[PDB]
This record gives sequence, structure tokens and C-alpha cells, in this order.
Amino acid sequence: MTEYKLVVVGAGGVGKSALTIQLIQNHFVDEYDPTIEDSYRKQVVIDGETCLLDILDTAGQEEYSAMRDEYMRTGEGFLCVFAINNTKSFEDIHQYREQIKRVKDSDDVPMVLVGNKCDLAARTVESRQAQDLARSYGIPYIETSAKTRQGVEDAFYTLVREIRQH
Ligand SMILES: Nc1nc2c(ncn2[C@@H]2O[C@H](COP(=O)(O)OP(=O)(O)NP(=O)(O)O)[C@@H](O)[C@H]2O)c(=O)[nH]1
Ligand SMILES: [Ca+2]
Ligand SMILES: [Mg+2]
Ligand SMILES: [Mg+2]
Ligand SMILES: [Mg+2]
Repeated sequence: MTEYKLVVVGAGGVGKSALTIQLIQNHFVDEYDPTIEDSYRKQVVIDGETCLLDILDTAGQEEYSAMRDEYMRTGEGFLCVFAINNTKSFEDIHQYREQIKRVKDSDDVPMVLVGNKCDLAARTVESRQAQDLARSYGIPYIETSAKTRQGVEDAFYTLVREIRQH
């Protein structure tokens, strides 16, 4: 069956693991355990196609980010995640996109910009700001909450739909 290799990247603490775990395991991880490099695999039907998602959950903490580029290298599509209550994580997106372009040696990599923790009210990144960033990259912006599940399936499936357009 069709396999899609997805890679989730972004600053430490933005909720990359919580998003992936909500998608794959249907629960919310409340605690914060920094990730090194974890992978998840699940068979799902997306738009009538049975496919296998291989999701690489990467480190956002600089300390844990050792061979991250070697992992990212294999990815077919990337979720670039920031948190809507973490302005620095949004500003950091530029450098993740540059890293993706570097590891794929392409200016045209399937990507979706994700603004996570949308269940929280300490918003410092407004939707329009993120929409504009994504527009400049030619990719979709989607807000999510790993806590409530809002947008979670949408984000990951939209990434599959972007890979399919390339
Ligand atoms: N309220 C809320 N909290 C969230 C959300 N997503 C993640 N969190 C919380 O944010 C903290 C960090 O989440 P985590 O998924 O571990 O972040 P990460 O990006 O994978 N961190 P790292 O890069 O170090 O591996 C956790 O305490 C988690 O519960 C969300 O959508 N809403
Ligand atoms: Ca929990
Ligand atoms: Mg993590
Ligand atoms: Mg390269
Ligand atoms: Mg502002």
C-alpha cells in the first residue's frame, strides 16, 4: 500500500509529540518529556486510499537535536510546528524551513505550517501573521490543539494531500 513518510519539526515544547501521540494513540500527553528521535507507524484511510503513515517525531531542544538532520533527510513531507503562545517558536520557523530545504536539497518540499496549543488564550501569534508566513512559503496554515484534538487530523492529512500534489 502507499507509504507516506512525515516528519514533525519545531522548537522545544511546542507540542510536536503531543500532536503525533494524539493522532496515533488518541490521548493527550500532559507532561513534558523532551524527545530525542521517535517514530510512529499507523495504517489509515485518507481520502479513500489505504496508506501507511510513518511519522518521525524530532527533537526541538537543542541539547537533544544531535543527528536530527540525518532523520529529517528521509522525510517526504514536514509539519513545521510553532505554538500560538510562543512568539519565539514562530520566529524560529524560518530556520526549520531552511534546515528542511538543506536536508532535502530542494526549494519545493511538501510542508504545512501548524500553530499549536490553540486551546490556550495567551495568544501572541495572531492567525493572520501565521497565514502570511505560510503564504510566503506557498503552504497551508492550520491551527491545532493536541489537547482538544481540534485540527489534529486535518493537519496531518493536509500534509499527505500536499505530498500528493508534488
Ligand atoms: N494546552 C495545550 N498544551 C499542549 C498542547 N500541545 C502540547 N502541550 C503541552 O506542552 C508541553 C510540551 O509538549 P510536547 O508535545 O512534549 O512538546 P515537544 O514539541 O514534543 N517538545 P520537544 O521538542 O522537547 O520534544 C506538554 O506539557 C504538553 O502537554 C496543546 O495543543 N495544548
Ligand atoms: Ca494525559
Ligand atoms: Mg517531543
Ligand atoms: Mg543537503
Ligand atoms: Mg503582536
